[PDB]
Amino acid sequence: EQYYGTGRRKEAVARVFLRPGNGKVTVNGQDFNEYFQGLVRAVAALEPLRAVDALGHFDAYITVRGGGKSGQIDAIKLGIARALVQYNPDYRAKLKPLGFLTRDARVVERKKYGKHKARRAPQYSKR
Amino acid sequence: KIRIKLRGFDHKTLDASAQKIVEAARRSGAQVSGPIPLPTRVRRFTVIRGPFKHKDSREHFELRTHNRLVDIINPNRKTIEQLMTLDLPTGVEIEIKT
Amino acid sequence: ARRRRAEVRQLQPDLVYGDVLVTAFINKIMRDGKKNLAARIFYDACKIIQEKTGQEPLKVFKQAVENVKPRMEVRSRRVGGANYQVPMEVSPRRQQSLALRWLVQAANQRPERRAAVRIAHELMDAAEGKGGAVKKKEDVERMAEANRAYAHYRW
Amino acid sequence: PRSLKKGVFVDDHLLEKVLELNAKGEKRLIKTWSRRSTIVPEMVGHTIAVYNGKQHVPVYITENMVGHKLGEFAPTRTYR
Amino acid sequence: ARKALIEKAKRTPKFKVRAYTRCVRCGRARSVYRFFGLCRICLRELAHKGQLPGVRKASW
Amino acid sequence: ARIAGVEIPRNKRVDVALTYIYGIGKARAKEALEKTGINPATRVKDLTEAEVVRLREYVENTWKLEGELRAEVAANIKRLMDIGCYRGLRHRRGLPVRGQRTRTNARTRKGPRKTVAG
Amino acid sequence: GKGDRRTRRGKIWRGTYGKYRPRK
RNA sequence: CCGGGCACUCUAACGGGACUGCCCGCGAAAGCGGGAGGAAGGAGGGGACGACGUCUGGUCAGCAUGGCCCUUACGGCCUGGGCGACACACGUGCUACAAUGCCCACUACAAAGCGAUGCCACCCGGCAACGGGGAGCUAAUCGCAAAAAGGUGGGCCCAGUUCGGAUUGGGGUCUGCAACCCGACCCCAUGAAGCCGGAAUCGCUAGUAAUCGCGGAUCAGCCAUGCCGCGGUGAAUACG
Ligand SMILES: [Mg+2]
Ligand SMILES: [Mg+2]
Ligand SMILES: [Mg+2]
Ligand SMILES: [Mg+2]
Ligand SMILES: [Mg+2]
Ligand SMILES: [Mg+2]
Ligand SMILES: [Mg+2]
Ligand SMILES: [Mg+2]
Ligand SMILES: [Mg+2]
Ligand SMILES: [Mg+2]
Ligand SMILES: [Mg+2]
Ligand SMILES: [Mg+2]
Ligand SMILES: [Mg+2]
Ligand SMILES: [Mg+2]
Ligand SMILES: [Mg+2]
Ligand SMILES: [Mg+2]
Ligand SMILES: [Mg+2]
Ligand SMILES: [Mg+2]
Ligand SMILES: [Mg+2]
Ligand SMILES: [Mg+2]
Ligand SMILES: [Mg+2]
Ligand SMILES: [Mg+2]
Ligand SMILES: [Mg+2]
Ligand SMILES: [Mg+2]
Ligand SMILES: [Mg+2]
Ligand SMILES: [Mg+2]
Ligand SMILES: [Mg+2]
Ligand SMILES: [Mg+2]
Ligand SMILES: [Mg+2]
Ligand SMILES: [Mg+2]
Ligand SMILES: [Mg+2]
Ligand SMILES: [Mg+2]
Ligand SMILES: [Mg+2]
Ligand SMILES: [Mg+2]
Ligand SMILES: [Mg+2]
Ligand SMILES: [Mg+2]
Ligand SMILES: [Zn+2]
Repeated sequence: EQYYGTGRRKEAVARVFLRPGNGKVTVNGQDFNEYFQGLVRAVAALEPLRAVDALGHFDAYITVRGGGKSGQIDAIKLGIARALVQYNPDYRAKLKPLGFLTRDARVVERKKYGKHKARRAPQYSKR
Repeated sequence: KIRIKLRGFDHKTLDASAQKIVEAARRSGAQVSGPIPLPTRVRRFTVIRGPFKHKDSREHFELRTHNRLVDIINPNRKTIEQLMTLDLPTGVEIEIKT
Repeated sequence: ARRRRAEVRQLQPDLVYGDVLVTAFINKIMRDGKKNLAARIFYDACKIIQEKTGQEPLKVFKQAVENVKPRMEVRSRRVGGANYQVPMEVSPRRQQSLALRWLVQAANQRPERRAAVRIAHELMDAAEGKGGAVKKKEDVERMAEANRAYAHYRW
Repeated sequence: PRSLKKGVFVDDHLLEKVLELNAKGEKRLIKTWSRRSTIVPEMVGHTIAVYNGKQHVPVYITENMVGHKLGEFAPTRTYR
Repeated sequence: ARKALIEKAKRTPKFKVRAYTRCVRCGRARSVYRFFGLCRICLRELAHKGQLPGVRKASW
Repeated sequence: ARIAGVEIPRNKRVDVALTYIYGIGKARAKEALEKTGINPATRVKDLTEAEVVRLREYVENTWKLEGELRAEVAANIKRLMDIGCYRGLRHRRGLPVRGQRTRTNARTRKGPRKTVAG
Repeated sequence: GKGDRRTRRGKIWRGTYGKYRPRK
């Protein structure tokens, strides 16, 4: 009836509710392409479905909040891959070589005193 | 409507103060809402490490105020019975609104 | 890299062509971390190359990149006082970065007003054996085979 | 670009001093340490010694200079 | 600093704008945090000592 | 097309072309194009003379302009120069006026560098 | 750029408001 | 938004989780190479943490302090001025020289903090800074608030310009006893240099550099482009 996964990337979450249907995707009460589409990378979020040829099987209702839109796209990608395995756990063996079910642990590195932005060192003269 | 606002710099003091309050109100009142945790207000102070510069050596400290909510629903007496003065914790601080 | 071999970064396959060389070329177009703008340049430049020419932009992009790959180049090496320009082969990895960097640099030296126009026109001229990038390549292979007298300092 | 917006500020030190000098006719030089104050029409024709921080400098006050402050005419720095 | 310069405490300042912070412990003039009423140097000495409740070492 | 005292912008958008007048910036041209009811986007060459005369009418005597302005400004200097004003002193020696620092970076007001020995 | 105060971006760079950058 | 619920996001307290534990190969061992499983692997990423000592390093001007000097004065009060001087020189930065750009309208996605006479929704006046009125909030409930780059639409068409925002004239707002020296802010007009910088030299190895905004400490105000934090987008390259 319905399948779900959380998905997270770089201070951003996107609840993915997968439901069998025509193949139309809703995000925050808007079309998938009324939220994105001006952003080239947008189609990456749906790469889990293309790997298993699940395009036309499911609809998707998504709630994304937090971060910026590009991390929102990666967070969708994970939530879509997570729900996709809860549907069929045999989809792990196919989804895993691509790494769609891997969380991306890279987050903004904290600024450090004595530098300018956490690595960039103030420039000096010596003379 | 009985709001109980717990605040303190030590998170162990609040939980030691909140859990004691539910154990008194659960013997009398309805199913209490529970020790719901509110977000922390974190004041930071960055300070240059020595006197008389070495500007680029600062160490900073933080002081955190943790918050909790209680919300006993329909308490009448045997709730307020154990609730007059029985609490141990010192650094805790409690407010009540109706 | 003093300790290790400094493994190569593996880039994401392209969203459109599924090719990693595209993304790598897109990244050289990017400035100040605006990858969305840099992609729209390249892809709108693929419309230009595919309309003004009845060919497939993917194959022209590769055929252009190939003609800018240098087979040799010169480096310096300190020997007995002042150093020397020493000719030696180019790693297949370095032929990647040099050809790509040159194409982007050449195209922005171009007269054309808009960016995607310059990319497409450069790629076309480069794939035909002319244009600014192939000059930097034919001029480098001229350094070698000129300093060919120092082919014994190979290192 | 200069702004006091209303109640154009003048110190009470010389204000009561200058308006009383008018009832008795124009007086001679005047001691002033308050350059905070502006200039008002009823000063024109007098002379006022403003302070530099070091010295008292006589300032003939004229029609054209009503809008300004004392000390605009008593400069502080000494260069060349 | 100077004892006579701790006239801030007695302010009656004759103008509100002449009130300044004046770290209480060491009599510091310059850098006085307003929440502890202490200077940055006194603040650091009292923090390490443990006489400021709830003030830990910041780390993240 | 002559709008102010002799002033001929041409071939560009009218609003941007009025900027070529002395006492007119973007703010005043956008205002004249408004109160005279003229499309700002039209090329100067395409301007109706009936609109051109309406523009001249407004602009010429609404604000003081090219010749008078320069004179008024210049007379507004002499005035605070002929009085002993401090502001007028800084105008005499050719130094910044708004209370900037001169120990460095006076270059725009100070006639770029003239170096000495050390 | 960010230096022109009577441009919008030069207003947000100074954190101010006015004719060239209203509030609402 | 109400009814209602805690599943989810989240908030903030306790735990689980990774150990070269498992497979192959090498090895005497410690370990190294590779593979599966796993959110994560060989120190997963970032902090706090800096040994015996060195430089007679820095600070008696934060504080403490030995000794030496001053005591109608080196002390004390005040008003005013100075710490802002300018023929020059260096350091550190900001804003730029533009079309991968600028401007205008419309529209979308953050994290971290601050606020009781303070943050100030909202309404009226004002082109505006701001003023009047006034709601809410002892604040996951109200407010600062708008994130900006971004996206869609339009304008500019390679020009000292619709680039650039110095300088200067003029009008005004606010703080403050008081803006002359010497404040920030708004509006009009002015619209300089600068068309990617000689010798030389600086930073960074991955959410890094680059770029984009946001907040805070001190503070009535502010010369903060500084400092300390926050998140958005997000590279190149390392043979050796
Ligand atoms: Mg950043
Ligand atoms: Mg962090
Ligand atoms: Mg520094
Ligand atoms: Mg410092
Ligand atoms: Mg250190
Ligand atoms: Mg030598
Ligand atoms: Mg040599
Ligand atoms: Mg040489
Ligand atoms: Mg040589
Ligand atoms: Mg002392
Ligand atoms: Mg003060
Ligand atoms: Mg004391
Ligand atoms: Mg501009
Ligand atoms: Mg680690
Ligand atoms: Mg560690
Ligand atoms: Mg660790
Ligand atoms: Mg010494
Ligand atoms: Mg020492
Ligand atoms: Mg002490
Ligand atoms: Mg100084
Ligand atoms: Mg001199
Ligand atoms: Mg001299
Ligand atoms: Mg609002
Ligand atoms: Mg209005
Ligand atoms: Mg709440
Ligand atoms: Mg709420
Ligand atoms: Mg609450
Ligand atoms: Mg556009
Ligand atoms: Mg020039
Ligand atoms: Mg211009
Ligand atoms: Mg140009
Ligand atoms: Mg390193
Ligand atoms: Mg402030
Ligand atoms: Mg200044
Ligand atoms: Mg600031
Ligand atoms: Mg700021
Ligand atoms: Zn102190």
